[PDB]
Amino acid sequence: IGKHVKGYHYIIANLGFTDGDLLKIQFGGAEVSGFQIVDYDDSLVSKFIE
Amino acid sequence: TAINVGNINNDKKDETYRSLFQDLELKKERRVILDCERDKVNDIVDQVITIGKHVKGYHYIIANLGFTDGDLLKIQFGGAEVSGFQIVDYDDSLVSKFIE
Repeated sequence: IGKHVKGYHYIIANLGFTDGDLLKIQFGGAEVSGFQIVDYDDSLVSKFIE
Repeated sequence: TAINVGNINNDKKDETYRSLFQDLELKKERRVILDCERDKVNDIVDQVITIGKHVKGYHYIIANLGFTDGDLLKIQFGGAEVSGFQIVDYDDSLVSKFIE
């Protein structure tokens, strides 16, 4: 429908922000916020991901 | 406002396309002609959706003899009007016998 351009603002209320496929509304223009509990920045996680 | 869209590679495709429409944003362009082969139509149209240039306001013209031959349902409900050309008429009774 096209409601994701500059103007809209969405919140994903779950602990898996990077889990969902987000690139689809990455370039749309709207801002998107969310939450993450599995931080891919902590060094222990990188050892697990590898 | 004629832009040569032909000479582009496949690994720097998403970068040049957004830069093209941010060049078509200088004029505040709402009316575009595409004039491309059907394979390149959907690659443009796909990027058109991801940057968000298909809402109420825009209007495009697909300059090729196959308007229904490519996928159109994706930009169907965005709001923008889309024009094009069709030579293979699917209402003729000679084609319907060929299609069945």
